[PDB]
Amino acid sequence: MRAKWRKKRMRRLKRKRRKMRQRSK
Amino acid sequence: SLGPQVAEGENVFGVCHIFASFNDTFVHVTDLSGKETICRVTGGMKVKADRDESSPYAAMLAAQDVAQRCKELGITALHIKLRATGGNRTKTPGPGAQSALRALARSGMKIGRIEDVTPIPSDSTRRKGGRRGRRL
Amino acid sequence: TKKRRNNGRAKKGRGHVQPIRCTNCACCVPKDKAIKKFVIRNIVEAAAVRDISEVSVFDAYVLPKLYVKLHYCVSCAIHSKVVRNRSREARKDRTPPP
Amino acid sequence: VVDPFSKKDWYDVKAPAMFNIRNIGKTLVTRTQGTKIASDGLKGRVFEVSLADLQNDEVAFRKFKLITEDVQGKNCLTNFHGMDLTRDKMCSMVKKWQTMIEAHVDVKTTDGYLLRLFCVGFTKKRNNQIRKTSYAQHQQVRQIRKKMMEIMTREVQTNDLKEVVNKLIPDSIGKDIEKACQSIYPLHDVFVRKVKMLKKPKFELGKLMELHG
Amino acid sequence: QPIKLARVTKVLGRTGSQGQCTQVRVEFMDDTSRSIIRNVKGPVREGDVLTLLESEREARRL
RNA sequence: CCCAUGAACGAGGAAUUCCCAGUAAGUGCGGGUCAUAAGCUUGCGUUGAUUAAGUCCCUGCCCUUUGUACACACCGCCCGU
RNA sequence: CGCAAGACGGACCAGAGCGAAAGCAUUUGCCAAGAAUGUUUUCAUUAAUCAAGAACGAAAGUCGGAGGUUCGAAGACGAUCAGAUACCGUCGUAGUUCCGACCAUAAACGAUGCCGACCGGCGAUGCGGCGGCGUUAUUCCCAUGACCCGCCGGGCAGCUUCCGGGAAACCAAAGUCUUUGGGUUCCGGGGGGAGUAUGGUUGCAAAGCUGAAACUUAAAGGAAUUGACGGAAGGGCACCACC
Repeated sequence: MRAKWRKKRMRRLKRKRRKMRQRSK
Repeated sequence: SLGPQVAEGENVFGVCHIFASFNDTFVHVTDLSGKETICRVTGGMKVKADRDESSPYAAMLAAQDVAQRCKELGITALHIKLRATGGNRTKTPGPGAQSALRALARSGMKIGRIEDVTPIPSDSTRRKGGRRGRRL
Repeated sequence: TKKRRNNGRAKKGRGHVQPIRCTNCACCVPKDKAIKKFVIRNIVEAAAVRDISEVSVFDAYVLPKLYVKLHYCVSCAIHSKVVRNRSREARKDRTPPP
Repeated sequence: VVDPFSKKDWYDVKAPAMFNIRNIGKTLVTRTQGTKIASDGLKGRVFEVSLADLQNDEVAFRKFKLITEDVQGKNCLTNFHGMDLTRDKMCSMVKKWQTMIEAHVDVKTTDGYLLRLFCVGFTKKRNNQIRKTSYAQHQQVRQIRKKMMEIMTREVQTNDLKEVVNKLIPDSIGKDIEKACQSIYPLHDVFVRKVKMLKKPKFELGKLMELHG
Repeated sequence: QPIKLARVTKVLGRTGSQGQCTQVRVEFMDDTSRSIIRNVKGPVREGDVLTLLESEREARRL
């Protein structure tokens, strides 16, 4: 796992967490 | 198809625009102008095979066919304007350049003045292929 | 480990130079980084100068030359055997080969 | 089912009286077959003529663009359309470890010809010089360029086409710049590298027949 | 073009992909002061005569 | 051993082996095995050439410089769903 | 042959210059700015580094216009392959260009904070000044340029060395360090978890800055050496290689 694509997967995973936390607000 | 000039002394000059790319070779005789073309042959006209359109043999056959059609209309000599692909792309003439020029020298024609007329930019547009280039 | 002291390029007080496009590929190479040749070359090699001299209209015609400046990326240059890997002592020789 | 080169007449090409060697070559045209006229479709052909072909004994690297301004009959009479340099020579001049200096001048002659002269110049490594670099200061370069621009306006604005072309056949402009700029920076390979035609006046046949004796 | 004879004055090296061709300095025994370098198959020694079916090629040196 | 029967095979596809002088190949004869015994092997003569005196192209091997996250060592190491 | 539009400024172009950095390359003009040198000019400690706070900040990305030449994420298609949502090729939207606002990150690197002193040598080079035989241009000499020979200061660097340092590679700084203290800011504390969760804050958004713990693990790593290997370069050898 290249450290750039690790950082890209952790951003997408965060971006899905901010998408799913928003739906209770 | 008669240049009505005198028997011996005077030569009927033309000019052949030799355009040698890496994947085709053109031999294109015109008048002193260039605006009136006499004969044109490429490499792909002579060879029934797409890979060797630029091959020196294709350019030899081309130049021989031109120099035959050129001697018919009464053109004795040729100036040469050698060309490479140029622009943002490669400025080296392809492998058909020296074969085509040698060929029409051997095929009876007389050689005037030679020069490169390749489209060399001051600075052109962004060249094809990416940042990282043509990977292979 | 730092292999080259200059870092394989020739900027010391810039921080940026303009990218050239490698002639072989289209790779963008810093100008200072690129391996540059200046090829002067006779339009005909050896076999065709024999023929032109005889089939020339003119009196002892000097043949014209074809002035290219080739810019290579490090990968293209090594593959096409323009430059070449050297021993760590012999790397430091900036003299061009004869 | 028909040879198209059987419909062509080979018309001869004449250079104006400011050149020693007269005729350049021949150029085939179609015969007046319908609406299109030979002479009208023949009146815009540009001949790239090496100066060694055009003058008796001069340098070969200089080229002259010559348009067929009018046709009398079996004679394409030509007029000046631009000096150029063979890129063989132009590239040969440009070498490293010296300053290349250029100057363009959008200028007009006495008659209604508008030219765009391009000068070029290269700083000279002196006879006793040990230093490799051989460069000029930026103010030295633009003093040279200001001189180039002054000298080319001086030698075009006062005289007509025929006289400026007789100054272009030698290096009368190029050698005068090379003389004048010695006090600034001694530069050696000093030529006018290109002249470009921008405006011509309305065509007078009496003007062209004065160009042809 | 005629079929001419040339004498081997010096056998330079052994060229060819498998080293299968002697590269040879040939002297034209017709025009006795014209000499070219030329590739030759089979065993060649100095001072044996080659039959050239053309005398206008010239090989590229080692 | 005798008589009789008288099959394929008309010079061998891709691929591939061995060999440079008394050599290759042809040709037989000994030795080993052997109660019975050579289409094998190991020796011996006999007859006796073509080609080559070269190269790193292919196949291997060995160098020198280089790169390496390999070290029972590239059949190595190793990454993610 | 012309014409148009939009990009970009080849060659000259350099271990050259300038800029705090990002960065900066056609000509000419205007606008302010700047280092360095020169100074028997002036003020006379006005300084150095810096929480908070502030300016600038490659590319990509965002919002509104203007433009759209080339190139080209996404996309469609043709190839290769077992597959090939790759590499190759033909097209090709966003973008790439300009203006106005965001964005605040890069292997933003010299992976090397800034100011000051001291400690070998040598040849260069850039800028400014100083001195000196001689060639050369303005010819009509002056003084200015072009060279040549040195000196000084500041600059990008270079070579060499048992200064000395360092795990070593290497470094005139990464030296003057157990013989340890010139000033000062930021910052690290085994590897993961993780630049994650969570709270705050900035942003239109993308995302930025700040930022843990539970848990897990005996190594992860740095430099160098020897081997082995390579689809890297070169050299050599063999009819168990070739010709």
